Amino acid sequence: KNTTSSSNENPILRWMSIKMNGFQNELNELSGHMISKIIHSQRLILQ
Amino acid sequence: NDVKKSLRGKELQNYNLLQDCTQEVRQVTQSLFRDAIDRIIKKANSISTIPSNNGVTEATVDTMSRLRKFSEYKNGCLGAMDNITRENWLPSNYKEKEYTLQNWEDHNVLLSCFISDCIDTLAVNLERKAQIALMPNQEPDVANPNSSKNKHKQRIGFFILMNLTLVEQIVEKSELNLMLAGEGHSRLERLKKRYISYMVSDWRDLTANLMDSVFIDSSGKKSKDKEQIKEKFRKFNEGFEDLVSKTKQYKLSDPSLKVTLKSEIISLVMPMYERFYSRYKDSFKNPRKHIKYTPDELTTVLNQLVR
Amino acid sequence: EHIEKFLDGTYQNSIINEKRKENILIGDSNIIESYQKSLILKEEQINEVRLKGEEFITSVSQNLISFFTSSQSSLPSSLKDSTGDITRSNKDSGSPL
Repeated sequence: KNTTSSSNENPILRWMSIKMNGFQNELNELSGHMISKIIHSQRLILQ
Repeated sequence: NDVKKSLRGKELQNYNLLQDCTQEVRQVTQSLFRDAIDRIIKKANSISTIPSNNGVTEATVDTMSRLRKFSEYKNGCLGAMDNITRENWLPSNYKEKEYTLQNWEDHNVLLSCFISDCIDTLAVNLERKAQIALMPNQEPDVANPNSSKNKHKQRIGFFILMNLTLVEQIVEKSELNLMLAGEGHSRLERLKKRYISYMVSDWRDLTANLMDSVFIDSSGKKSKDKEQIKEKFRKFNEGFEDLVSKTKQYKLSDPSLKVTLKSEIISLVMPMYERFYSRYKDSFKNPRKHIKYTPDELTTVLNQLVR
Repeated sequence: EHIEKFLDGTYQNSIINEKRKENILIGDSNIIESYQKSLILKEEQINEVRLKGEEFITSVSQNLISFFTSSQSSLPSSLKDSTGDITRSNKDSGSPL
């Protein structure tokens, strides 16, 4: 139309871009703590 | 108003006829106010079903924007409140328990009196329509949180309190806002607390037969009848998660209603489980396998029952 | 919670917002292409499909902490799910992690 949308995809880019923030943030956080934990595994097993 | 006030201490002789055709324009107020109440009756009873997502019939929108058409004739409303009864807008076979109303002094009395009585008429007619439309074979019994009849006190409660959500969210910025001071706020509060208590009803069943389940086995010993342990505590968990389950059907709109129903039902439940949990938490090495919640975690459940 | 609470989640009360007429004034001329109806033709299933995106991504996320790392250093186990070497005994490690 566009609209793009009908709130609910513009305002569910409040979902979609922010579900992309839950996803990109999820990879961010798991990336962080996983990276530092494995860093504390070469610390914790090797070192 | 301008002419009967105009300048006095003088001969004024059509003033009687001013009071007579002005007595007919207070039959235009009077007829417009019995028209207001009967307007609520017929214009409300127009609809027959609670809505799809159970919202608000826009006959109520008509009723409140109808009231803001009663708003900005304000000073003519003030003089228009002259010398006329509460029963000059009443279908006389009513009861006053229908009306959250608890003087005869000025027109500011009949201001909040009259308009808040009109929203009481909105309450009784909407309430009646729900009482019909859910149990279509029964007598509509009204204003009754202690009803032994309704099965939809939560549902009717959220319906009606969305209607009042509308009503105070037009008295939000109205002149009625600045008109109906003092009592009429508290009239609206009692109006709320009815349907609030409808949404506390089966929680009062849970607490009711919980502490009754304390009462009937308050006779003998410690619970070697461990069917009483898992009776009170299991069935308490059963009805508790039933109530949390049917709490999920409704999602509130006033934040102060969230605070209201929240702290109401917290204050309903908690001390029972405090003295009762803490009374009977001495029965196993794992009460866990019989008794589930703390008051801490149950409190937390209630505090995220209200997202 | 809110995003599920807009699908059926009224989203008609939002239509009731301007369908208070914004009175005053008198109209009541609400001709919004109402609204965001919406989504019942599979875009609701696109929404729940995205939610499967989320809980799925958490499922593979913490499911990466199922291997310990399979017993041992597969430590950089960032990707991906395989290799069920089932030497369950012993410590070093069922741990994960």
